[PDB]
Amino acid sequence: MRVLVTTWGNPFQWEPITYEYRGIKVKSRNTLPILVKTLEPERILILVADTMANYYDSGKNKPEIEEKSFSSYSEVVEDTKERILWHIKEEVIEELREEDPELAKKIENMLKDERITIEVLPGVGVFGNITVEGEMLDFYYYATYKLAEWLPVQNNLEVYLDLTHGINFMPTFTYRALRNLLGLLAYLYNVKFEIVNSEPYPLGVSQEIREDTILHIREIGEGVVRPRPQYSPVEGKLYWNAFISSVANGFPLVFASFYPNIRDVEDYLNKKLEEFLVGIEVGEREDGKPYVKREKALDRSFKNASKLYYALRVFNTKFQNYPKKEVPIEEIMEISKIFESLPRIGIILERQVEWLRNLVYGRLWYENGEQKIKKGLLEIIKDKKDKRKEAEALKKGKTISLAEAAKLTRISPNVVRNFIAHSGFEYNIVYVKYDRLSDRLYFFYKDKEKAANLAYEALLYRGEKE
Amino acid sequence: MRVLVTTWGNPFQWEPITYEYRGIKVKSRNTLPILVKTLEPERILILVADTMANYYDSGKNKPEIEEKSFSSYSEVVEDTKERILWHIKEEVIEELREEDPELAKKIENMLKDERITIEVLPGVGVFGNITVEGEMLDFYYYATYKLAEWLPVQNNLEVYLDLTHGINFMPTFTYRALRNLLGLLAYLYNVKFEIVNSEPYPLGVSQEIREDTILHIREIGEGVVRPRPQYSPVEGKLYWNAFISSVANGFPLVFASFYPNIRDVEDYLNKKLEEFLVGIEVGEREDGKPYVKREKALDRSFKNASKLYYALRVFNTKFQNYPKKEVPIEEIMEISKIFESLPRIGIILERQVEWLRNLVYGRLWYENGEQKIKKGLLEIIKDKKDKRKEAEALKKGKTISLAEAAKLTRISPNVVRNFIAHSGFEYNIVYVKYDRLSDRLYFFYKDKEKAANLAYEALLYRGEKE
Ligand SMILES: [Zn+2]
Ligand SMILES: [Zn+2]
Ligand SMILES: [Zn+2]
Ligand SMILES: [Zn+2]
Ligand SMILES: [Zn+2]
Ligand SMILES: [Zn+2]
Repeated sequence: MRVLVTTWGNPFQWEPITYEYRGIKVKSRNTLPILVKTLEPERILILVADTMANYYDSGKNKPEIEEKSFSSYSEVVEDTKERILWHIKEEVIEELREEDPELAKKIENMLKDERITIEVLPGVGVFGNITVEGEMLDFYYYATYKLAEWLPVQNNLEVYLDLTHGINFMPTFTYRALRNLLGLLAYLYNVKFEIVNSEPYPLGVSQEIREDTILHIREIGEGVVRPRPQYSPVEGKLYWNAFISSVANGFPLVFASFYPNIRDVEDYLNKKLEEFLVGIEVGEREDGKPYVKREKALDRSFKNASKLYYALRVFNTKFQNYPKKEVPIEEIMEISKIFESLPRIGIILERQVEWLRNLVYGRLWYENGEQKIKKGLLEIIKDKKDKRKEAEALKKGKTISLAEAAKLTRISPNVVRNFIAHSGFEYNIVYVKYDRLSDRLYFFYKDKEKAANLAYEALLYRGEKE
Repeated sequence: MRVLVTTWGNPFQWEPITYEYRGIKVKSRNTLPILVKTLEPERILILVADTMANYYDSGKNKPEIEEKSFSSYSEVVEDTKERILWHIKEEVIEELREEDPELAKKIENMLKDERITIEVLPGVGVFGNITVEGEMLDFYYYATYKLAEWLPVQNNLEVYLDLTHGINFMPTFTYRALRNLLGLLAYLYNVKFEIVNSEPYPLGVSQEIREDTILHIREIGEGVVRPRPQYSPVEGKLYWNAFISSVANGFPLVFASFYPNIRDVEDYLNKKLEEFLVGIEVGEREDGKPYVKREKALDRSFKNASKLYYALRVFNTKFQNYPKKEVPIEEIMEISKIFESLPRIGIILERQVEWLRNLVYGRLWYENGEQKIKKGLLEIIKDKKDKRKEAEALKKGKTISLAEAAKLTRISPNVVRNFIAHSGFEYNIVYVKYDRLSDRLYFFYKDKEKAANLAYEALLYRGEKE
């Protein structure tokens, strides 16, 4: 699938110009036509700022919507959308009817379906049409949230990000939010991330020099996305962080054990978001214009939470039985196969995980043509002769330590390091239990709290240099 | 140390406004004053684009420099600097004499020393003062080069990046180039990376509403920099890539063995750069204005090379005996201590490296109060009785394999994976040699070519998911 995300400033300030891209040339005020014609996206998200609210050009009498008086940020948002929607219908499409009539119908139809959506984000700025006061980071944090909801979850996803019409701080914020999110999608699926940006609109030049000027849509993306560990906690959410640490460092047992319920996070976002919107005062400037003042701000936890929200949407398409406190070696392998995307960690897990597979089944290997082997908890439990207290306890279904498991067969003072080294599989805290009804060996954290803290700590952990 | 990097568009279009930041409020057309006053940087790099060349406002008669005719990109660059330098002396400082006279002298003096430097980068744009044609990425690639030269190499470095006056594509490109470079500095030294960005200049509003508007300098940085593996090769430079792979994955032997000579890369940059500038045609538009046309473009290798250039400046402050083909276990530990910054890899190395330290010295450890031990190549070579052919060959100073070394004591079909797993320490290709004059065990790659290829491959390597 191919999707396009594009940041827009003030569309009513752009004049018609010809855009070139991959051999194709389409004239418009917006890049959208050339991008839709060249790329043929299946979806399009348009990001604008509430600083667009109430905009009106008296000399060009556009957009053809009256200036209003607002009382809630709710109206402010819907009004902004109305005007941007107008520029799209009454200008983008309209003016295409004389340049590429088929494209106009294509954009016209995409606008019918829910192919293209406009979203209004919190901005900053004192303009002739409105004044918006608040924290700048709000745009960024909310951006991460919006992308967290809209963004697809599929294999071979191609995300094109057009920063052409982005105006102040918008570009970098959106670029950062998007690469963070796509970086999480890359743990399971393949995805390309391209950034497009057209050359600058010719300024202060003769009408003759402006008509010979054709703007190139440039590709400046990073290409194939590689997953990247994001050490981004959510204040006051131990378990979540523990899970966040597992996706960052690769802790299979911690992954399954603290897998958060997407609705629990989804509702955290909802509450924090509601507390934000309500802090938004909607008044009136000296000159009668709208005055939006945010007295509450979003924090990085809201951003990290939003990130967690997208990760879970990516993972939930492959794991539904989690959280699970007692997981079998089979699922540990599944979970471990996720980090294959991050070679260094997946390779660390493959060995560590095979070892754990050997505990349960036994180890069959060769040394110089010779043929040596060892049995696992599985066999020991069957053999009626084994009277070793560990196998005794295990045979009854009693809980046995991972170290105790190392004894029935063959297998530092800085807990965090060792915990990182062992991928969360500490022989002190990881236990085993045999269930006869299901007929399987289960691994689990006996000490729920300390497993999470050790995990959490391994997210904030930083080696020593100086 | 504290340094500031700030992107500028067209300074002659900005009007005076009051800037607030960390409780401090300074009025100017530029953010530089407020940033110098609040931060007190020891250095300042100002990034501008050649699209500033020949700029002149007829109504404000500024800058007070004539429009010229150019024949070489060399003049174009020096002229741009002249005008930006002018805005700084005749406006920034000048207008401060009536707002904060002490600050003016401070900026005046910093301009005397080489505290602040202006650099001209390749831009894109058709303007009333000049037309610049070329690839947009050139700004980005050259940016990475410029930062590679200017940027300091020290512990506790604080880089502030002001994107406030950045205009089109400049911000994101500079943000990306800077985080890549700082990310390499973080392998050895601590460094903070903050991004500052002022709120938007009030547009289309009454003179009364504009005077009540105070712009906030906002901090939107990432804070403490964490080193990040950069899989960025340089086409046609096997050895370099092998070294690049070692800094990315953590291959101590590969690090010391293919350590490139900084001058060899420095000269690669010089040649590629010269071939770029020479492709820059400097002509004249229909309207008499300057016409800069780049017929040659920089490629990502130039960027990656520039990155390699900065990494070497960071590493050269701690390693001068490299490249070294025969390195002792002592240096392997030094090299290994670098990745302590990236916990997951450093922890992988600590074990793998201690093992290699045990080969040379022997392993002294305890099992249940009991006291077992083994001897290393060191001791075996001393003991006159050992007649084992391996110790025999070794005692004569003959080359022995790492596997052969595993035998004299105690210690898949996908070569790349295993090579990654073993951190480049394959028992097949890593050899040992004892030198009696120096009295030390040396590890080395017998097959120079294949060690580099396997390394290189491990940079392009990607696990399997679907
Ligand atoms: Zn013409
Ligand atoms: Zn209030
Ligand atoms: Zn341990
Ligand atoms: Zn007033
Ligand atoms: Zn030519
Ligand atoms: Zn192997």
